[PDB]
Amino acid sequence: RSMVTQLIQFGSTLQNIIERQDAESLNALLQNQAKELILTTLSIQDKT
Amino acid sequence: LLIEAEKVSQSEIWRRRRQEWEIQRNNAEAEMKQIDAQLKSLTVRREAA
Repeated sequence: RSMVTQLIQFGSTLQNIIERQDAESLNALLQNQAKELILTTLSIQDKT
Repeated sequence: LLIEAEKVSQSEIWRRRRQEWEIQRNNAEAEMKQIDAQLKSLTVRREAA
């Protein structure tokens, strides 16, 4: 029983880690897409 | 002398008529160059779109 509750502590920690790394990868993806968009708006200002 | 006066007056109104023709020609050419430069502006707006 002591072994099982130790294991369920590991399971909770692993769940938190997985959700956290997915949030971080999503954040980096948003940043790169913002970079491409600001390039396009620069070209449009030049044509203005 | 009155005949000669009428002749020279008719020649002078012909000259003034020709000068008005020339002013109209220059306005037409100026508007034409204006519309060509406005075409350049519009194709720049097309590239932006």
